[PDB]
Amino acid sequence: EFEERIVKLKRISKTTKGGRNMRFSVLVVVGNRKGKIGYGIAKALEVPNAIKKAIKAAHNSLHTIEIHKGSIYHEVIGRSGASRVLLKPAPQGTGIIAGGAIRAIIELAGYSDIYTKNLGRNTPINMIHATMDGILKQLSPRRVAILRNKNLNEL
Amino acid sequence: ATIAQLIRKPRKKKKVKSKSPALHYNLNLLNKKVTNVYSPLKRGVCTRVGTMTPKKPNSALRKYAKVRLTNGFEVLTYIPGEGHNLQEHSVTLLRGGRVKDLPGVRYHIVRGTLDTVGVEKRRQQRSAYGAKKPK
Amino acid sequence: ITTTKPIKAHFDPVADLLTKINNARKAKLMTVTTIASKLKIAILEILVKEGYLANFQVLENKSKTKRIVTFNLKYTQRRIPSINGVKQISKPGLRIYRPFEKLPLVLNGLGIAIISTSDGVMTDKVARLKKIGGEILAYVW
Amino acid sequence: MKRNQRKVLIGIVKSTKNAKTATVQVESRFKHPLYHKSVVRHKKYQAHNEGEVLAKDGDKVQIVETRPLSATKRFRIAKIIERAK
RNA sequence: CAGCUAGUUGGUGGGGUAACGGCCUACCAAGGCAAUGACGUGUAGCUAUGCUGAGAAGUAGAAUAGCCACAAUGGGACUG
RNA sequence: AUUGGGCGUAAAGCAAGCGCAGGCGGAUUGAAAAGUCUGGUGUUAAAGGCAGCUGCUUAACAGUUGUAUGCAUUGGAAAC
RNA sequence: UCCACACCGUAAACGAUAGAUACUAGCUGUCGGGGCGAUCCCCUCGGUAGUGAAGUUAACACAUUAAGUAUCUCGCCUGG
RNA sequence: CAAGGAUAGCACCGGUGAUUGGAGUUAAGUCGUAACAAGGUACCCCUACGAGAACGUGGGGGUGGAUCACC
Ligand SMILES: [Mg+2]
Ligand SMILES: [Mg+2]
Ligand SMILES: [Mg+2]
Ligand SMILES: [Mg+2]
Ligand SMILES: [Mg+2]
Ligand SMILES: [Mg+2]
Ligand SMILES: [Mg+2]
Ligand SMILES: [Mg+2]
Ligand SMILES: [Mg+2]
Ligand SMILES: [Mg+2]
Ligand SMILES: [Mg+2]
Ligand SMILES: [Mg+2]
Ligand SMILES: [Mg+2]
Ligand SMILES: [Mg+2]
Ligand SMILES: [Mg+2]
Ligand SMILES: [Mg+2]
Ligand SMILES: [Mg+2]
Ligand SMILES: [Mg+2]
Ligand SMILES: [Mg+2]
Ligand SMILES: [Mg+2]
Ligand SMILES: [Mg+2]
Ligand SMILES: [Mg+2]
Ligand SMILES: [Mg+2]
Ligand SMILES: [Mg+2]
Ligand SMILES: [Mg+2]
Ligand SMILES: [Mg+2]
Ligand SMILES: [Mg+2]
Repeated sequence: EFEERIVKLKRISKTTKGGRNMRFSVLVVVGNRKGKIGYGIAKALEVPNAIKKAIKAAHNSLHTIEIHKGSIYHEVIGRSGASRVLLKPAPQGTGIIAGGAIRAIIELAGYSDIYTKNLGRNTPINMIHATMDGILKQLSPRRVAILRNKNLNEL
Repeated sequence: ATIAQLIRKPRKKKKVKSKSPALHYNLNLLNKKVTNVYSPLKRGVCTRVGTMTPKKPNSALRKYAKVRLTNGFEVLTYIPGEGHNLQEHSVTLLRGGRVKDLPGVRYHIVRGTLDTVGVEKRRQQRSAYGAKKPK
Repeated sequence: ITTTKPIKAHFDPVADLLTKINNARKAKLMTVTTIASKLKIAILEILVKEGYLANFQVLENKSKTKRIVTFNLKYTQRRIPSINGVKQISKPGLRIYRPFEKLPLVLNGLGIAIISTSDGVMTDKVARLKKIGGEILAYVW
Repeated sequence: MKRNQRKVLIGIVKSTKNAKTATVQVESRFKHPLYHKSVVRHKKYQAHNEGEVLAKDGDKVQIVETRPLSATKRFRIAKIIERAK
């Protein structure tokens, strides 16, 4: 049940020897709401083929996401170009405090309660890149225990 | 910049200017001083009525009026309606606004509140134009 | 132990060590050396205790007039370090003082915060246990 | 007995060019309201050299408040440490 | 807005004030503040608080409550 | 943009230097304790804010209990 | 336009990149001191260039002479 | 002792003013074509002189310049 949702449908174009070639570009986010989510941007002369190619790319590039108590473990800032997205853990009940591309990414990934803020640009592809970078840079509290020879997150 | 630099010369915030300055000047008329007291809408008296041409794209004849308020400021105000009873000398009641076509105009005339008659022959959005309910 | 190259250090003792550690981490370098000060010695002792470094070793000249500390980072088998980032708080000029009530928690407890309250440098958790705070040197996670 | 204690200020004499006076200067390190950094300030208080204290120029002097002896004079000199200049 | 201040700064005797005090008086001195912002100009009752903001804080000082000042304008004084 | 921004090509490195005051500043020892941390005490009027409860047919509202912040003094800590 | 003596004090006065300090792959030239002793070539310490990974950047590009990791101080910017 | 009155010269601020200078905004005005390509004389910066006007020329400075070219 890999649900998908459309984030942006731009109308890009080039110029030829007389006239303009117009193609639709779609930014699709595919997620199973259990820990797998990817993104795919595709261009085609028509919306259906563009959506098909974007879904194919999103399913080709899937990333693994780990959740702690339905939320993100520690506060992080994802950077990608001029877009910086701040994610912050939330207690169970606040729900998704995200809006737009971040909200799409978080819901399709499976997180329940996240605090988010877009501190930079508002271009959906770069916001998605920053969000994915922030979630991917995350550290589990068992990898750090293995690294520092602590006792499975014990004090 | 630097903590010492900001300690010496702190951050100065950019100023904020109003969009309808002429509505916030009050003349005492006894001591003859003008004070800055904010007022939503103000009464004025027209001096010259006529038409202007919209800036680049639009093409029309839009009804303006050179109205002098209860203070000593004379402003160009757009009459918002189809047909008017302005006779180059009347009392109107201006409110804030900004028509994009005419440069220099930054006020509107409330219709059907004072000497200026309301806009009849209107059943849609009439409460903005001052029209009695058909009933 | 014998050396060949001259050894220099910055005037700021916390950020000198932080710059050395961060550059070594980014460049995959393992062993680095610097001039030894007692603040740096104590801070390296607590880093070794918390398990962010393999070893730190102080040395003195033959005339007992100069001391230098050399330490190695703890890399795993696939050569990726245990340190992920360093950020200094109490920089020169603007010194950061926080009471116990506002003692920070770095990365929801994953990292550590170096606090030099009254008994030398001290980790955030032990500072919370002792219910007393002070100068906050750097964030290491 | 129990007597309420006056406030004290320690400073360094900056100048003395009148009759029975010594314009002393006191420094403080008040924090900045916003950037939270200590700032060195300077204020020139005045006192009187009534006697037995002299306290010529350059003398590090302790100062205790008192009932106003005159306009702009509300302080008197006390123990002097590091006698120099 | 770069100099301002001649009761302005300090000392002696006396007077006056509920009280200390150039508050006033006679004499003797030239000092006092100021680039860490005097002085000048403009504006404003101050505060607890109201509204807003995740926070740091922004903004107004409704009602009410604490304090100050005024009673057409400008001075003086009796009773207490 | 202290928390929380920048200055090659988008607004922004003075044409360059000698530099007083200011800001910052190598290593070790001792003292004091001005900053820093912490304990006791006094105070920060009432109303307002937040939490709990009672009464108005429930609410708005009223009442009631708890609830911080800063300053001063005194007693300790000595890492910066 | 040139010379002497007095001013003016501006330039695309540009590396369009303030100064100081510590750290971070390498390769190819060239200039100066020092070590060996025909040149040539080798090593060390510095100056000035090209190429180039990590790293940074909106991109061009910078890349141990940084526009990289950081600190200190000064100057400057806040739509046309 | 002293509010106020009269006289007098300085200090700061405000309104207005014949006439005059420039500026912005303006669907379809006149004169040229200065700039963007080597924009047809490469451009730009400081400066001096001159001309209806964009601008022209002298002095110095830059590449934020086209072609050129090397096995
Ligand atoms: Mg053709
Ligand atoms: Mg005296
Ligand atoms: Mg006296
Ligand atoms: Mg905000
Ligand atoms: Mg009130
Ligand atoms: Mg009122
Ligand atoms: Mg009256
Ligand atoms: Mg009486
Ligand atoms: Mg910016
Ligand atoms: Mg520029
Ligand atoms: Mg320069
Ligand atoms: Mg310049
Ligand atoms: Mg120098
Ligand atoms: Mg100096
Ligand atoms: Mg030191
Ligand atoms: Mg209270
Ligand atoms: Mg109540
Ligand atoms: Mg210039
Ligand atoms: Mg040059
Ligand atoms: Mg290069
Ligand atoms: Mg402007
Ligand atoms: Mg041309
Ligand atoms: Mg030309
Ligand atoms: Mg002619
Ligand atoms: Mg000519
Ligand atoms: Mg020329
Ligand atoms: Mg000729």
